[PDB]
Amino acid sequence: QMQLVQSGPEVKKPGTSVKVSCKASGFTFTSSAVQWVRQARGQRLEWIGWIVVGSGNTNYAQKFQERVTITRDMSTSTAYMELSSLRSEDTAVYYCAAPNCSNVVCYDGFDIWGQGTMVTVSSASTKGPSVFPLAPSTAALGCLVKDYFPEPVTVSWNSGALTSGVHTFPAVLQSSGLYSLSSVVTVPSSSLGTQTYICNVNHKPSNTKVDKKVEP
Amino acid sequence: ITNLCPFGEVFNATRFASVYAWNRKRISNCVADYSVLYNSASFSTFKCYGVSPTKLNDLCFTNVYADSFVIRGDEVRQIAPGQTGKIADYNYKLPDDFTGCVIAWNSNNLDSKVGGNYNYLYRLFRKSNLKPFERDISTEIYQAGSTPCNGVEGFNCYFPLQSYGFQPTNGVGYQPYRVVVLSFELLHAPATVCGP
Amino acid sequence: EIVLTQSPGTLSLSPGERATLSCRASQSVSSSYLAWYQQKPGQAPRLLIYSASSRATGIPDRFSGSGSGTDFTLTISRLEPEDFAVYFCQQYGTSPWTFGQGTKVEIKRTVAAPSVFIFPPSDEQLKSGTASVVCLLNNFYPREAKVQWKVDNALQSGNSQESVTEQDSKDSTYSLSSTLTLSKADYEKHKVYACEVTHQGLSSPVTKSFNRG
Ligand SMILES: *[C@@H]1O[C@H](CO)[C@@H](O[C@@H]2O[C@H](CO)[C@@H](O[C@@H]3O[C@H](CO[C@H]4O[C@H](CO)[C@@H](O)[C@H](O)[C@@H]4O)[C@@H](O)[C@H](O[C@H]4O[C@H](CO)[C@@H](O)[C@H](O)[C@@H]4O)[C@@H]3O)[C@H](O)[C@H]2NC(C)=O)[C@H](O)[C@H]1NC(C)=O
Ligand SMILES: *[C@@H]1O[C@H](CO)[C@@H](O[C@@H]2O[C@H](CO)[C@@H](O[C@@H]3O[C@H](CO)[C@@H](O)[C@H](O)[C@@H]3O)[C@H](O)[C@H]2NC(C)=O)[C@H](O)[C@H]1NC(C)=O
Repeated sequence: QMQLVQSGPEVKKPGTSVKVSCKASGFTFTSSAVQWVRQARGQRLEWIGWIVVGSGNTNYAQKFQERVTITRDMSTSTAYMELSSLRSEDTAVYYCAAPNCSNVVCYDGFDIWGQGTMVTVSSASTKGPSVFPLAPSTAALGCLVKDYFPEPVTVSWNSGALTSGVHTFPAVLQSSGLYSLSSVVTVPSSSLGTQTYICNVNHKPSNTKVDKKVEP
Repeated sequence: ITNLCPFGEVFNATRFASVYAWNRKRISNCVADYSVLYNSASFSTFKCYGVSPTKLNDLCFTNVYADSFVIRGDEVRQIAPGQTGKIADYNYKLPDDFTGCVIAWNSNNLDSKVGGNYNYLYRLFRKSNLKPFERDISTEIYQAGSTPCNGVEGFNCYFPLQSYGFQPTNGVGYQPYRVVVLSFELLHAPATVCGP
Repeated sequence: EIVLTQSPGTLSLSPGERATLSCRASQSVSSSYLAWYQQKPGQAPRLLIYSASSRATGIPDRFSGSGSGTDFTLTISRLEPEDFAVYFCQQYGTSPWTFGQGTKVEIKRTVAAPSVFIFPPSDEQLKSGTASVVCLLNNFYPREAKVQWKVDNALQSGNSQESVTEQDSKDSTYSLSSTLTLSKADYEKHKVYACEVTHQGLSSPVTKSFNRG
């Protein structure tokens, strides 16, 4: 089948450049174009510009006249994007677009889209999280996760299951640039003095696999 | 020994043409010597489809057609009976059963000026392949989509011609190699170019 | 200027709705280069309608919408329960190809009251860096929810960060939590800590806390 493939996530520092690849496949790439947008965390979409794969056509946004160059390349039938002088406000998610054109006729809509990369500019101080317990006193309880480097994190309950009211909240960026979140699941009923309550947590980008019991 | 024909100024001209607009010059009613060209010269890639360059002077034909143009360095093998690509399928469709020999000598002294030499053009977008010996000197806007576009640039509506990017030190792969391709003709008419 | 503001803020109706969406532009754009995009949260957007009056490769529910030079609209007859996400306008007739604000859709669940309870800081915090306190709000439909820190003889918002969860499926309610940061020094400067909340299904305001002892 016909699809589009994009590169993986990157982590950078303020004052460098990046590169994102859109390796088109499954359709005639010669007669097409690629549009580049930029989504933030739950905000409106933006625009960065576009290039024609037929070479010799670039058109950037006014606020992004500089700091970006859209190289094209043709040997590997891909497309490259380079954004320089990364600043703290550029932490966002980058996408890719193209029309499904096949020889004779080009489809008028940006049907195909990339998987979307991700970039995160920060102070670059990687640190593992710390788990804090919360216990109640028809009740709810959970374990708090705090002080981990900007990066995807996962939570579990030794099973990835037991969804009796499990709520995982979106990551929050504190003052120091370190991420945080929390998760609380309500107990079934007034039988919390026995049976098992554990709030095991998992992680993978570093060497951190922490666990903690919760008791009243 | 009678008169000759100006093969010299045809070859020794200053500015030949652009590839998408190639010129012609009907040559007849003289004698021609297809021997000084190959006996000792610096013209590389003297490929000679049709009849072999040896023993070429004796044979006589009616008229001689000369075509001249400038193309990229590495993109010279595509101009031959057959073959497909961006060239020879949009600018110069050389027919099969061809007669005549092709001369393609390198040149980096009267072209690719210091800095940026942006003066040559070649067609890049066309809806269909060229007919044999067809030149399309057109500038009209290409329609690559399903919606009419009236002299504007944008999505699915582009410009047909594109400019070469010759650079003084880009490399041996991309240099302007001036190419002159001849032809032949012989029909129910007393031949005139019989040069011994 | 060249803007793509959209009239509706949010929509909330149960499965089965006319679902009229307006995308009033400002500058005259020829109705030849315009598209509508749907972005289910958690993945990439998808194309739905291109060139104003047409359809994509395949779309269910017979999405329909057409407009004019300075006005466009999209309607979804009999809104299927599966389709609930953010819809974005887009125009590419002339540079810049400015996008749109976007709208959100949701279901209605006869507005039920939420539940409030607080978690005091534990023994693990008095020897760590900073001791935080959290409140939890659960099982409320409406977004209208104001959280205020009832500090002892003080109503201040010096530092406080909120968290909102996406819409639930089985229960179809929302949930919010509050976090606060305070000086590690003694935390006993004010002994009374509480978080307030006001809501439609509450009548008298609710206040619940627990001083340490
Ligand atoms: C386009 O314009 C160019 C420039 O004028 C023409 O090229 C010239 O052609 C003439 C002949 O028509 C050349 O004249 C010859 O020069 C020789 C000396 O140059 C050589 O010397 C070095 C020494 O090592 C060689 O290594 C090197 O290859 C040089 O080429 C003379 O020795 C020649 O005289 C001999 O030949 C004549 C004719 O056969 C005999 O009668 C003599 O007795 C003698 O044996 C000859 O005079 C001239 O050098 C060329 N210019 C160059 C190369 O820059 C092109 O001909 C013209 N285009 C066309 C289509 O005509
Ligand atoms: C991108 O564009 C291409 C070409 O415009 C699309 O390919 C086309 O896809 C349709 C849908 O399956 C194919 O139709 C089927 O064709 C077979 C051929 O026998 C027929 O038996 C079926 O009944 C059906 O009609 C169509 O053939 C195919 N085009 C070609 C040239 O094969 C492609 O679907 C587009 N991609 C997306 C994501 O829309």
